[PDB]
Amino acid sequence: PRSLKKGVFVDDHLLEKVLELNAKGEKRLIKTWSRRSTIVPEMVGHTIAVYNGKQHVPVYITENMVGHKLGEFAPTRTYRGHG
Amino acid sequence: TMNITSKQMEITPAIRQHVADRLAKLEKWQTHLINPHIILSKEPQGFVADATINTPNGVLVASGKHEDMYTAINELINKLERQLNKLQHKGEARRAA
Amino acid sequence: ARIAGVEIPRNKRVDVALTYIYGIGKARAKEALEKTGINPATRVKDLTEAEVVRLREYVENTWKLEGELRAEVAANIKRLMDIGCYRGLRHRRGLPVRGQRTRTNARTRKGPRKTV
Amino acid sequence: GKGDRRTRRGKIWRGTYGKYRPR
Amino acid sequence: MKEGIHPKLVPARIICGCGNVIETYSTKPEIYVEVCSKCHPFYTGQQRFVDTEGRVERFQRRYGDSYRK
Amino acid sequence: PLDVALKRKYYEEVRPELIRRFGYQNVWEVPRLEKVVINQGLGEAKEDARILEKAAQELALITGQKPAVTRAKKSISNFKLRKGMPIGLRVTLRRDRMWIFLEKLLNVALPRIRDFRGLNPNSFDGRGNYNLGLREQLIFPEITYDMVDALRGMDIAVVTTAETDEEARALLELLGFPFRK
RNA sequence: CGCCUCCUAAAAGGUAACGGAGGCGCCCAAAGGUCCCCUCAGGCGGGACGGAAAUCCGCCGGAGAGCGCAAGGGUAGAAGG
RNA sequence: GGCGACACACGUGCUACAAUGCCCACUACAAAGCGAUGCCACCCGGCAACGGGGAGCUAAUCGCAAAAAGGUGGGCCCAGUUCGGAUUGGGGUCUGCAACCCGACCCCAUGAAGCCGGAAUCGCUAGUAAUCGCGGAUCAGCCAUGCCGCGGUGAAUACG
Ligand SMILES: [Mg+2]
Ligand SMILES: [Mg+2]
Ligand SMILES: [Mg+2]
Ligand SMILES: [Mg+2]
Ligand SMILES: [Mg+2]
Ligand SMILES: [Mg+2]
Ligand SMILES: [Mg+2]
Ligand SMILES: [Mg+2]
Ligand SMILES: [Mg+2]
Ligand SMILES: [Mg+2]
Ligand SMILES: [Mg+2]
Ligand SMILES: [Mg+2]
Ligand SMILES: [Mg+2]
Ligand SMILES: [Mg+2]
Ligand SMILES: [Mg+2]
Ligand SMILES: [Mg+2]
Ligand SMILES: [Mg+2]
Ligand SMILES: [Mg+2]
Ligand SMILES: [Mg+2]
Ligand SMILES: [Mg+2]
Ligand SMILES: [Mg+2]
Ligand SMILES: [Mg+2]
Ligand SMILES: [Mg+2]
Ligand SMILES: [Mg+2]
Ligand SMILES: [Mg+2]
Ligand SMILES: [Mg+2]
Ligand SMILES: [Mg+2]
Ligand SMILES: [Mg+2]
Ligand SMILES: [Mg+2]
Ligand SMILES: [Mg+2]
Ligand SMILES: [Mg+2]
Ligand SMILES: [Mg+2]
Ligand SMILES: [Mg+2]
Ligand SMILES: [Mg+2]
Ligand SMILES: [Mg+2]
Ligand SMILES: [Mg+2]
Ligand SMILES: [Mg+2]
Ligand SMILES: [Mg+2]
Ligand SMILES: [Zn+2]
Repeated sequence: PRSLKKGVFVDDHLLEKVLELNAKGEKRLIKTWSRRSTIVPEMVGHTIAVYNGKQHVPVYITENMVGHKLGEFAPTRTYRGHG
Repeated sequence: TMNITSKQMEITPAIRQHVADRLAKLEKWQTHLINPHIILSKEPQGFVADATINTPNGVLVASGKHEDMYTAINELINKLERQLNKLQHKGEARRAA
Repeated sequence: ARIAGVEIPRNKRVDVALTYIYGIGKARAKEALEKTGINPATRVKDLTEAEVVRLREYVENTWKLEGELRAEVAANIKRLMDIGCYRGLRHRRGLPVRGQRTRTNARTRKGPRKTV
Repeated sequence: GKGDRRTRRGKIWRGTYGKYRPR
Repeated sequence: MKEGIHPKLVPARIICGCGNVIETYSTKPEIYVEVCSKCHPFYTGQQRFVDTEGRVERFQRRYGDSYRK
Repeated sequence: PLDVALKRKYYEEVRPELIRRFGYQNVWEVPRLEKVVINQGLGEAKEDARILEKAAQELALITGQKPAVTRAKKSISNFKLRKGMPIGLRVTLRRDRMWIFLEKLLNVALPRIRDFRGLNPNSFDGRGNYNLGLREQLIFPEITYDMVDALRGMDIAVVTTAETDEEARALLELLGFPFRK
């Protein structure tokens, strides 16, 4: 995965929205186009709306879903099986 | 198994299955119809049903053309039948001398 | 139930024999036999009950094993499946996990062929 | 073994180096 | 007991790998076992064998704090 | 009678601790072990190699006592069972032998169980007896790998003079039966 | 179409109809004699494989089980094992 | 975001099922090409990917570089294995603004199918086939087991 030497990557433009929410006293739904962003320990408890290419999918974040990316919880593909 | 390619056209599972039904006419001769391929297409003047099939005694390669697709599929089958039958009985033609 | 829980094949070289424990490859095998100071060439059937208890004692304490390892791997997938992440989902369908193609192949995850 | 990365033979084929094939 | 159908019970020493020795009775005088109540993890208070982790995951990742506020 | 360590442990350590813990007014009211009844429900020997003389042997080594055979009360279809067929063994350990068995079960056997995480707290009767099932007989010090043809488990009943589950727990726990929760 | 069991059959016996329902034409060398011993089905709880039901442990359980076969009578203070 | 979907079907290939083989170690013999935010000797950290140093070279000078099969020695002993390397868990490295979908690589662990393949069917007549490795275009990286080349070792058989 991303190299330990370099950062733990978050788009800066979401981190701000996250930080702004901590201070003012949380919390509202946060639309984003950042499937690439890591979920970060300060994101826990939010419910972030992740774009999949069609919808912004609501994802409530938990302490167990921390190091993962955002897009891991907003499926890109519709599949109900064959025939 | 059974393979149909519909070229620059949209066709239904209904139509697909109908092709399987027609092609079945070949099962008459009781020889292995190996990996048969039906190709359906639409020229300006009408449809085309192409097919290439390998059997233990050779290959069936033929083509039907008609204003009507269903009719083209049939005309294909005729040619396939004729060839298949030539394969199956040509060997008998020289048991004397 | 020799070491640890499993009875490692006699007749064979102890370095190969130790591989017959879940969670111990070529590598971990090379490592136990140095740390307990015994010849990897010796057949298991030729081990001092001493050399054995050493081997046993080290390995059982150094590395997570047999059932206890499988439990973690299950627990690992357990959670991945329940947080509902994509790698979790692929498990949830028995499908491939590592971004492989599924238009053809993919048989080891799927099972042998399932006719339409 | 050309498909077993964990051997010499494996790494020559993959075009790489490592523990099992050093440089 | 009925004669001739029952294996004899004699004083017997069960020797464990911890180096424990048990004075008991068996149909075999000397036995060597790989484990016992004296050295088994579940028995030995709560000897957390190999995995004294405290999970460790996942809040407990911590590499690092270097993303900014 | 034999001096066997666990037997003595009962009279020395467990006896009194129990009288403390529940306050009995009578020497006979305090919980005793009555019998340990070991059963191999088997029937993997229904027809096949109905030589389970092999198992009767194994049990006879473990308990120091030769089991007697059990046979089916009624004929049963789906298990392939004609009435009168040898499907099980049962050896009834009492007194000294019961103690000797329990000693090794507690000291050596249960330790040797794969992924052993403690006996089951809930396997109690409600009239104060305990039952527990083994998956293999390699658990006992007497049975080596070398000598076994095929893995077979067993049922162990441990029968107490206790009237209640709560009392019987104390007895077995104090004797050293490891309970998980 | 002979034989057995129940009902009809009107509380002794008997009692008809092309009245209502079922069985027999065998079997068992033990499934016979005798001595000794043993007691069921079923319910709840507990117990590796093991399940509604295999075998084991506990409690309750007079007989509802068993008794070669139909039915009836009998029957564990045994006719049952 | 998709082109990477996955009840299925077909074509092309890779790697195998092993002892004329597999692993470890030591040791040989090519050719064609490529190379200035480019190839990178040599030293250092790290099991390693790689990281840090840092010399040379507009290159018949300097580098990619080790060719591999081969040779010597040592293990495996016919076992789904010291065959095979799929799948999965975990830990890392690098490119890149960014590796969830969806990169490659490394290491621990996992260690599938597969015991030579029905009907059918392909290639090749000599430095060919078979087997073995190396380069290049594209290109940040790379899903290349593809393609275009290059040598190494080196057969069988043709009545007709
Ligand atoms: Mg044409
Ligand atoms: Mg292993
Ligand atoms: Mg891929
Ligand atoms: Mg895919
Ligand atoms: Mg290459
Ligand atoms: Mg209970
Ligand atoms: Mg009791
Ligand atoms: Mg044993
Ligand atoms: Mg008569
Ligand atoms: Mg009457
Ligand atoms: Mg009457
Ligand atoms: Mg009357
Ligand atoms: Mg009257
Ligand atoms: Mg009269
Ligand atoms: Mg008799
Ligand atoms: Mg009688
Ligand atoms: Mg008699
Ligand atoms: Mg009962
Ligand atoms: Mg029950
Ligand atoms: Mg069960
Ligand atoms: Mg039961
Ligand atoms: Mg009755
Ligand atoms: Mg009858
Ligand atoms: Mg895309
Ligand atoms: Mg494409
Ligand atoms: Mg196929
Ligand atoms: Mg390929
Ligand atoms: Mg290049
Ligand atoms: Mg295997
Ligand atoms: Mg197989
Ligand atoms: Mg192997
Ligand atoms: Mg291998
Ligand atoms: Mg073989
Ligand atoms: Mg072949
Ligand atoms: Mg081959
Ligand atoms: Mg093949
Ligand atoms: Mg090869
Ligand atoms: Mg490239
Ligand atoms: Zn011990």
